[PDB]
Amino acid sequence: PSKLALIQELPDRIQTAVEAAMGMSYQDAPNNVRRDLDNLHACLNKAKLTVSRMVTSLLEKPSVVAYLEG
Amino acid sequence: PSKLALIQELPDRIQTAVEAAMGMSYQDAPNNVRRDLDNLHACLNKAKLTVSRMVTSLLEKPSVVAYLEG
RNA sequence: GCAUGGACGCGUCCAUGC
RNA sequence: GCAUGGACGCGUCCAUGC
Repeated sequence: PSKLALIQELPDRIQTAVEAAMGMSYQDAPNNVRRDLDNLHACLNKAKLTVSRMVTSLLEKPSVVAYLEG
Repeated sequence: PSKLALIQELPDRIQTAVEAAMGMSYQDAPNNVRRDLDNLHACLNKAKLTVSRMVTSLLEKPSVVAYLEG
């Protein structure tokens, strides 16, 4: 796994790590708990988008990409 | 995989997703790049902590645990 | 100068638990 | 009050692009 490979795969992996939890069903959950599980969803989503943004941000930096290329 | 388990295994799942990347070394890169990679490390470490804290917050709620299993 | 990304600081608000 | 998440405001630092 190349240094550039590690970074290019982070977003995918984070997705994999989170899917199970997010894809959970709580349709029958009480109100307060529902509010909590929605919040969890928001949290996981923000985490995921934030890591994605950072990766994208990184690959656009020519200087960084050169280093991850030799 | 019970619902309560999907929340309990989030941290371990994220560790698996991230450990590789936030474990790579780059002491040989120029300052600007080394600095950009530390930023990545900081980003990842924070998302990792955010998930753990949320998972903890959920698990400390009688309501959520009670519902997560009936 | 403008914009983007991240980290951080101070604060306002919302939810949930105690 | 404290904890955790989320939205938002102002500011700091780092990096890149224009």
